[PDB]
Amino acid sequence: ETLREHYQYVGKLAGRSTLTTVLFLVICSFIVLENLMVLIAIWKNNKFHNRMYFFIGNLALCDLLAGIAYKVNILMSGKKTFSLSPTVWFLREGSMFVALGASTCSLLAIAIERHLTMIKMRPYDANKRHRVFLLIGMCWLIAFTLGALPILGWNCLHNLPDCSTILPLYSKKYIAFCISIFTAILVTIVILYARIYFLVKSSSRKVANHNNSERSMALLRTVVIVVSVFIACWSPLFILFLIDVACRVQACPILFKAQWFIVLAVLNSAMNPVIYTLASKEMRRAFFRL
Amino acid sequence: TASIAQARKLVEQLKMEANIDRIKVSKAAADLMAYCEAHAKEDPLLTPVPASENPFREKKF
Amino acid sequence: GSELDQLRQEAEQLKNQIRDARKACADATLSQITNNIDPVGRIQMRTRRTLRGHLAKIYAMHWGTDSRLLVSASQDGKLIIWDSYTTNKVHAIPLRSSWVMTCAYAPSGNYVACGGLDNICSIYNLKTREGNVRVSRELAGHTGYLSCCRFLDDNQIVTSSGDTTCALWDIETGQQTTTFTGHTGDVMSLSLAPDTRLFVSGACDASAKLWDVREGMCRQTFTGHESDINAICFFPNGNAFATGSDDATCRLFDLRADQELMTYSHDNIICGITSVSFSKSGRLLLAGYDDFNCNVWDALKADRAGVLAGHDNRVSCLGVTDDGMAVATGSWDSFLKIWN
Amino acid sequence: GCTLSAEDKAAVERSKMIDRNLREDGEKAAREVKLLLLGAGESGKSTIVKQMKIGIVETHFTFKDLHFKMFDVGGQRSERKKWIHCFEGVTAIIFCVALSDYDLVLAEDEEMNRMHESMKLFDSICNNKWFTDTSIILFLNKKDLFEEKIKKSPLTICYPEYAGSNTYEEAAAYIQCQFEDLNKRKDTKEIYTHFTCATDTKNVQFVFDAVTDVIIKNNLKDCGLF
Amino acid sequence: VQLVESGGGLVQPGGSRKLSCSASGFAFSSFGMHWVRQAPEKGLEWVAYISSGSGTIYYADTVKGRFTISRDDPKNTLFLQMTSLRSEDTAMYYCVRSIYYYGSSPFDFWGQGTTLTVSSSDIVMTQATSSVPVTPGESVSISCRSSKSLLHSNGNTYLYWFLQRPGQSPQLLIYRMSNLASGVPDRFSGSGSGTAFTLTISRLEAEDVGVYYCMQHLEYPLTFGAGTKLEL
Ligand SMILES: CCCCCCCCCCCCC/C=C\[C@@H](O)[C@@H](N)COP(=O)(O)O
Ligand SMILES: CCCCCCCCCCCCCCCC(=O)O
Ligand SMILES: CCCCCCCCCCCCCCCC(=O)O
Ligand SMILES: CCCCCCCCCCCCCCCC(=O)O
Ligand SMILES: CCCCCCCCCCCCCCCC(=O)O
Repeated sequence: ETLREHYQYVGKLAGRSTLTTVLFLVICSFIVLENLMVLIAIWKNNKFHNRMYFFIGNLALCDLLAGIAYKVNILMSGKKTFSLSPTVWFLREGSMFVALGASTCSLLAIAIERHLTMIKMRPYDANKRHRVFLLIGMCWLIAFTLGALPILGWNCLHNLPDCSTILPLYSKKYIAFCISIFTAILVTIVILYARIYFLVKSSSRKVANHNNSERSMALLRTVVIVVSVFIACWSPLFILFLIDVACRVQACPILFKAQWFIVLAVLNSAMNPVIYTLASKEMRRAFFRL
Repeated sequence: TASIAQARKLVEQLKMEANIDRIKVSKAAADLMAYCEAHAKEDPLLTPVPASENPFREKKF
Repeated sequence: GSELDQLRQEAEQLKNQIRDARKACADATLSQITNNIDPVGRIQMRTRRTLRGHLAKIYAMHWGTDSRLLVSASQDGKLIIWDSYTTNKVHAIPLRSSWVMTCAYAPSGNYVACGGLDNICSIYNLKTREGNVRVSRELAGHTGYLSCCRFLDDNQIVTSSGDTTCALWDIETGQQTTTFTGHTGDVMSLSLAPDTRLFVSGACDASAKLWDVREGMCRQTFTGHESDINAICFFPNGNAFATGSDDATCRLFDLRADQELMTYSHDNIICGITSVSFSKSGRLLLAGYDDFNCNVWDALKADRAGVLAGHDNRVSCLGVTDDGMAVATGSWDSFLKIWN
Repeated sequence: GCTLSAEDKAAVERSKMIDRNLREDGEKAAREVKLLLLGAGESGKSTIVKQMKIGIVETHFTFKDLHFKMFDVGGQRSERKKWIHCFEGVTAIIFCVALSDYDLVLAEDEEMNRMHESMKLFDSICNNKWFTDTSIILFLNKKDLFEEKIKKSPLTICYPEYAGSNTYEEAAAYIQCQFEDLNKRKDTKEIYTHFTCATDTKNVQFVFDAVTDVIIKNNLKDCGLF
Repeated sequence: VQLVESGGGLVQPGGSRKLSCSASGFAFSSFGMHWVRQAPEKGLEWVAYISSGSGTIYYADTVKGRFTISRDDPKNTLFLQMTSLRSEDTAMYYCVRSIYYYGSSPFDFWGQGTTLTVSSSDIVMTQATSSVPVTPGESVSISCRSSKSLLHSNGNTYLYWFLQRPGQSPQLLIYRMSNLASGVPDRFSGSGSGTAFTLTISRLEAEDVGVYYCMQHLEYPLTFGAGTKLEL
């Protein structure tokens, strides 16, 4: 009865409407279908002479896993919670945490690869593959370690006050650490996307043509669109997490509507394969042909 | 003044090119037909050979 | 002048006499004679070995005399000797000039020749006491890019250049001993007879000429093409040859009878031919088309019997082993494939 | 290694050593800029070589930690279409044109002038099937003598449909527009025009700036960011 | 091409010594090296082998863990070091070069030799014949016998025939039991199958006197045969 007591102290047990679940299932099916389509479109072409294919496929696979995990979570989180043992709930939360970590680190890996590619003036490719595998392995390891950390001891089973409202058995320190990691990743991504347009414009200023100006404008528009899309959807969830860290018991009623903020990150995972695949000529032609 | 010299060279070449012997097309056609029939026994590309004596066969690895 | 007009008229009437003589002996066609043989079945080949290691377009290749080793030339400036049985590399020869268009392998296995777009043909010795590979003789004197080169023997070599000339060299002295002239366009390829006494060269003027090695004078001239002639090779018998040109049309000629025999073309093919080679028995004709694959033609029925589609770019070089056990095709994607 | 004999493992080791050497030597030539130099004859293509001087002629030099390799193939004296496909991976093409040749007549034909011969050769090179996405750098050589030649003889002989101020600035701009109008793509190929000066620093700087812009455009396309 | 060796001498049973060889006239960076030990008035046996690039190093089971072989490519010098020399470590040492590819002839140059004295399953090679008188001008046959089959799956027969003249370094004659060496006359010939192999000479002269050895290269360690001597 640890879940019953833990929910009661938090207040979720206090006071403990079907179209919302149907809509969530529909959007999850849309996300998983679109990501499967992106993955099969990538796998259709055998001309794997570019390093972008691996990163885009990894991002699509991570988003597919995130959609599947969210579907399982919404299926098993309706009214059976009091029946599952604490270990199964720990696994249920860990699956979502791993999925979101592996769907967030792929963008950072893509930014690293793009910055390293653009920073060095190489007329021709050197045909090296160490960086792609290293980045994929590192991001997967980080996501798995972050997901498996809380189940390995960081709980509040014996410490009633020291855990958050949204997750009744998860301490606030873990949420604060996740917020710090997320904000560091966001700052790094913003800096990486910012430090390319300046160089491109400075180089194009020396030889002034119409093509250079149009290319600079297109690059600026693409960078702004990508940065805004990434920031706008991931901001509210961690803002809510920060509020929860700064809130008290029963102090914040709006804290009980976290589903409408999780769905924002879910929609971000939905929209991720759209910009990264339908913003370049080669990718769009490959997708349309097959 | 060198145009006549080039013309003389060209016509002299045509003298030899028109003084060679020729045979019927059927006789030349038959010889190509006969050569293929006689040497078709030892053509690995035409008749596939068993893999036992194939030197370019691919093993498991 | 009057002399110019009378000499031009004389040349014209010889051409009419040549045409009349050639047409008089065209009693029958090869198609009628070979209409009774049974057509060969569909020819299926698979890649047994894949040879990788090149980082540029592959322009030439040549099988060894033992049907086990081969050499490849690419634009990156390297000459690699491949062991086809175990895929292992035996030698890697750097080149002074990164632009190469042709390569050759000596019949005795001791020397390798290379050149192209540098007016110089280089000879490399493979069997060296010091254990390395060193250049032995550089042949110069041409005024155009070399298109082909074949080893007559261990001491003589014949080359064709882009200045409408062909020459026979002597490796011991390094000086030309015979020069062949008469072509109007650039010579693109040559082939040697099995008895190494005569050879044929195709040029850009849509004409082929038969030369005499010993005499050093032209013998016969063959026409019929409508564009540049890219490839030529003798029949295994030695009394016929096949030409591949840029109009999407292959043709088969004859030496004793100066008339055309077969045309190999299709309405669905509008792409040129880069390489032409026969089989051991002379029944299968392999033509390397520049539309990303290769085709197999039956020399006696002029019917397609197989397509080799395993390359992602233009196919430029094609070779067949002496025993006819396998074929090797190279392409612009820097990949060599052995088919069997 | 389970089946290979003692004399086969060493052969495999030798092959691995050859593979390692090829990879090491193949990554050193992927950071060098390749340029093709073309001209219409006595257009100053031999002076531009001496300005940046350190069958086919190969010139190699360095500038700002970047290695340039320029190929001269103007002495081939053969068919152009039979070997032009070899220079398909060049970063850019350098073109030399003399704008002071608008009054000289060709030796082969009195009516034909050297200026139109340069114009038609530029059109053929720019609209080639192998250079759809290859940038072209155009140099206008011998601009000093153009000023003195434009006052005694007007440029109406070369262009009978031109009515300008008969000054150096207007004449030079009109010539530049005529050569730039020959481009038929205007979307995938960019043409850089420059007037050669007495000093050599400006000419090398312009080439360095042009190739840097070309490299970044290729880099943006490769990474899918544009 | 030549090999110069130095470092031999007289040492006490307790002590260490190193031997050095200098290569010239060829590409030392692409040639494998072998060490051969020849006991006085007895046969000779293989010691150690180093590959091209210091990839694989092989040692004899007799002195495994006691000898150290190192290679120096920039200076074209190969080093061998012995830690504790026992009584049975007195012999004459040779250095042999060998390159391995398709069609190559390993064990071509045997160097000169150095002397070292100290103060006081596997395929075996046997040769029943020890000494046979012979008159020049008649055919001579020498037989060697093994304990296994040297015929590999690929068809090769890793057996080598070489001759040692009195007071001279051994010179290779036949490699792979069929192929003739370079610089030797056509009189020498080799033929064998399975376990028994034979070396045949058509015409005999005064320069053919020496000691014949048969070697196997199927797998390490390399074992030589008993010395067979010919008397004029
Ligand atoms: C590196 C930073 C990556 C950070 C990733 C953080 C991702 C956050 C998503 C985690 C939120 C998952 C929570 C999922 C469902 C909960 O609402 C249910 N457990 C509660 O329902 P109930 O028990 O009432 O039914
Ligand atoms: C999600 C984590 C990704 C990895 C974070 C660390 C970055 C490692 C890769 C870049 C390090 C610097 C490499 C410099 C040399 C090179 O360009 O190969
Ligand atoms: C918590 C904030 C972290 C911020 C990390 C910013 C990393 C990107 C900016 C520095 C990149 C340096 C790359 C090598 C130097 C160069 O650009 O030539
Ligand atoms: C993902 C967990 C750690 C939080 C972020 C750490 C800093 C960003 C990752 C390493 C960036 C390295 C510097 C920029 C890229 C480069 O030039 O190599
Ligand atoms: C994120 C969802 C909406 C996406 C589209 C929003 C409107 C885009 C307006 C900018 C168009 C110019 C850039 C087009 C793409 C390109 O040139 O690669």
